[PDB]
Amino acid sequence: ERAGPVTWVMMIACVVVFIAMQILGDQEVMLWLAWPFDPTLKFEFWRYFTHALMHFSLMHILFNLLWWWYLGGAVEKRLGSGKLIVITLISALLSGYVQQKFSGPWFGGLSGVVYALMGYVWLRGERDPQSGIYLQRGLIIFALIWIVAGWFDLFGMSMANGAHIAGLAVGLAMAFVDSLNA
Repeated sequence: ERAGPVTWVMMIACVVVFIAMQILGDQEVMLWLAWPFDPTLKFEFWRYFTHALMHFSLMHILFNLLWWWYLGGAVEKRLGSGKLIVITLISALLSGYVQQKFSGPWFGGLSGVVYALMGYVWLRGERDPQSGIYLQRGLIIFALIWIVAGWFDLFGMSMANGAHIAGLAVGLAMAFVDSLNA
């Protein structure tokens, strides 16, 4: 096993941040890490990304990170640190954007990024079994469970349905596009 530098740094950062929220409280951390919520904040460019790092319960961070380790970890080892970095930044900003759009700047978590990873590992598997990357049958099922729980608000997973589809779309676009090049 052992998980690559992008996979690892991101887990650490989500933990460190979650601790900061436990210590200072949520709003205090949000105040610093959330999508710009006043015009005077629009040029603080980390906030278009760092909403991805804040989680609001033990379950949210636990499941986000399990998925991230398993999928982000697979993507990194098989297909490179750069691929994982690019899926993450695009899916982070686009789901950030749609969330923001429909329901305001108060939100957080890696749930958008995880949906992009699920769609990406799945569609790559189907279109190019040859690259080393597929979502196992069993796991497809547990991905679906995790998705359904989110979609029907069975576990409060910070982001709306509109933002997770944005995440998914990015994973599919990029899988789509990668399976064209091979």
